Amino acid sequence: LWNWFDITKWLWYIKK
Amino acid sequence: SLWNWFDITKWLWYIKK
Amino acid sequence: EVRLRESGGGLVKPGGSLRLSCSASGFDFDNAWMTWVRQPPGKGLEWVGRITGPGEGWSVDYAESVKGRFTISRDNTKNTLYLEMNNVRTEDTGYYFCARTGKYYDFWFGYPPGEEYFQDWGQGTLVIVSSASTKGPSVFPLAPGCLVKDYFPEPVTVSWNSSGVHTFPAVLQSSGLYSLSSVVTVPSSSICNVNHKPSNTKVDKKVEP
Amino acid sequence: EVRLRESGGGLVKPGGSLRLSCSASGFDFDNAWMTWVRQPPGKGLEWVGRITGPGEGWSVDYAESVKGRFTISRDNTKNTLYLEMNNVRTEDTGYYFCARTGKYYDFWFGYPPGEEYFQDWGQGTLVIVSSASTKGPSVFPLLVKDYFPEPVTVSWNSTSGVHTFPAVLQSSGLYSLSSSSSLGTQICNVNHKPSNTKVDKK
Amino acid sequence: SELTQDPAVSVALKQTVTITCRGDSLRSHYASWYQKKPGQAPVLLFYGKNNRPSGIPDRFSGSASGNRASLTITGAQAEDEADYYCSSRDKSGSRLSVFGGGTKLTVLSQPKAAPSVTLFPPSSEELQANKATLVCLISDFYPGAVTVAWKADSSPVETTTPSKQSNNKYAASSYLSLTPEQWKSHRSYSCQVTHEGSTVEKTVAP
Amino acid sequence: ELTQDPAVSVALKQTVTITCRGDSLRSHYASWYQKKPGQAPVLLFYGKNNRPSGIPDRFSGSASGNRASLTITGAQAEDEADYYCSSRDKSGSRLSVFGGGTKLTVLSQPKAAPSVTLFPPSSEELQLVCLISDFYPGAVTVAWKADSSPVETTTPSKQSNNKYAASSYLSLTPWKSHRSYSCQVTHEGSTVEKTVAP
Repeated sequence: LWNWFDITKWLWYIKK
Repeated sequence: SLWNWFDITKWLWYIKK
Repeated sequence: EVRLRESGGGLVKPGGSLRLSCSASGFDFDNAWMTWVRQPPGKGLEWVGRITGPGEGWSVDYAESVKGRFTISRDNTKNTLYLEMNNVRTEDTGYYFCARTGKYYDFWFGYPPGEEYFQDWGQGTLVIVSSASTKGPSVFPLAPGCLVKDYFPEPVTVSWNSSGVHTFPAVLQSSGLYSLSSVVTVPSSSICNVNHKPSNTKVDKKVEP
Repeated sequence: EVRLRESGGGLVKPGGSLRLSCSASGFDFDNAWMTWVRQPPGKGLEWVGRITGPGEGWSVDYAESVKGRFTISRDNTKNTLYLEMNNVRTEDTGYYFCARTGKYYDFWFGYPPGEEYFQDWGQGTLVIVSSASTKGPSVFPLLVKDYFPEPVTVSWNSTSGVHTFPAVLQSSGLYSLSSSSSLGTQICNVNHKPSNTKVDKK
Repeated sequence: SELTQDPAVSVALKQTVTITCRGDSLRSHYASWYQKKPGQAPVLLFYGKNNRPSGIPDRFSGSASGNRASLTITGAQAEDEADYYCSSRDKSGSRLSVFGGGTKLTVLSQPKAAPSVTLFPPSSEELQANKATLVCLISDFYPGAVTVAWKADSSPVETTTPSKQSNNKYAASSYLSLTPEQWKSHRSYSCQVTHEGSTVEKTVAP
Repeated sequence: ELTQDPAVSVALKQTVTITCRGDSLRSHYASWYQKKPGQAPVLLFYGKNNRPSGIPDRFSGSASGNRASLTITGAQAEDEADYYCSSRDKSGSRLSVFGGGTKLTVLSQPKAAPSVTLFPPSSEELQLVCLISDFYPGAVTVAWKADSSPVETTTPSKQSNNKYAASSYLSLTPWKSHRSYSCQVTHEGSTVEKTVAP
């Protein structure tokens, strides 16, 4: 549905 | 494999006797 | 090193014909006995028949529920086995396996013609026999899932809103059409997308109390 | 329910081309990722490459020892995976496996883009790449030697204590394997199907 | 079906259970055993008088006496849960082979969960299509063995096979096809669910 | 990248830990696969703590630093196979990679004396085959000697009595220049030599 390579990058920001 | 399997088993039954 | 590949399965209407192929490799295929075994879905294994080797005149023995309809033949230069299927009935539906047949016969306590055991098995090919044709589903909601009924053939995919979701396996009911439900457990304090490519049908039904 | 069938293997000469196929059924193929993995005979597994899903633009990633020569594609209508291999060499020999790829990403300790794990596996297809062709063996008393392709069946007297060793791929591209009172008072059989060579020797 | 066999046998983890195969041909011929996991090729386990193929764990063993053939699993493990079959000649001296009915060996290695039953009435959108179907939800349970029964009021169908779930539990559904006027010709329909002997009931009404 | 030990042996019922080292393991998890000859690989462990259903619970994994370990609680005879670790080739990369390969060799039957036999080239060929049989475990070091100075060798395979057997070949030209060749076969610190002469 969405770009896995773009989801995992954005979820890395939410932690920080 | 040169022999017939169904003939071998019939005669081994005879050698047992 | 032994490898067995079934292929040639598919769909066929009752009374149709089909040919299944089992290509073998690893052993000596010219002398090895080969056996076809079928499995109806949700049922047990069933012995269809075997073919012998050179010393036995390549004789073939068939199951009585199968006699006169199927035929077993082998092509030793291609290391392939064949199961010709004619007058195929709805009871022939199932996964068919080809297995390397070994011969056993104890000299001291055996009894002719001995016993037969199936050493190496293939992973099988699916054969489906039915008189029904392509039909789209009729999705009906489930007041607090979605009832996907009267749909054929397999498969269908059910999503939700494009946790707690479960799509059940489908039941082949007595009419030859499949039917399943996809229920979702949500809290009591708080749209299913159904696709069927064989009929090219997409349904987006909303569930409401 | 998961089933995977590799197909399209066999003999091919160096510099040739071949198109492998992996048909799938029993899950959602249109959104699942697929991966090709190869293994040379008697060596380790090697990641060839995968194809992603719809959200990623159906993008494909290849191995460094693979880039430029192989291509990976897919066809959702027929549920088949494809691996076209071009300008093939003798190093690329081995079984090619198609594996359904899972996506893992630990929200806390994981580093992007996560990891890829290979849930379900097909039992593979053989692709042999060698510049040699069909050739019958030579039987020497003690010995089959210099034949291609596999296999050769060895029996005795048309089998207690008999052992047949696996064949070795010599540097020339051919194959070779092997298989006190009753020594004088008492015939090896060699058959090669791709060449129709039946040779017996006492 | 000359070989008679137990349909379902249960075993606790790391205990010994013997699967019995019976047939009149077993008085003259040996039996061979096969492991069949869902979605995998059968595996020959045991054959002949005492022959175990290599690559098989030594905990498998066979026995025979009269018209009875027995496979013995010593200390059953999680991977030992599958379908087991026997095979031998259909008759004495016959050139035909035949398998048995089959044994579902369930290994008890998971925490036992009681079933969660839910009965769905026919949707009004389905009744207007001159059809009606009662759906019986049975989710979150272990092991995968449920007895589904349907009662009209108090007097006694398309049922699934319990399949795995997202939390390694089992789930299964059952369906009841009724005419739109039979749904209204009775006062209640129920879905009996027997699991581990304990019976659960859910009931809906128009 | 992903470095492993090539061969690790373990006794029956013992616990063996197969490791995997790589720079990408410092940021990425590892997946482990069991590979048997003639069978498809099987996913054993992956992620932080995930065992696919259908795997015996003795298989488990660990991760710390540039190291990932596969621990086997009570190794069985059915666990002799090839185990491969898999992760990213680089930290933050889209490419996956496998390890070298750890051959787990479970010992479950007694050591056997390797029966070595060497055959001279037949006169019908002129117009060397060193065989090794009945041995265990499947591991033999084959060294070839000419006169006194130090080739194709096969992989050991199962036999009829669950022991292994191996063969080694030597190619030459029409041999008559030297006086004796030897077949050094080493097995568990034991050396067996067979020598032939023209």
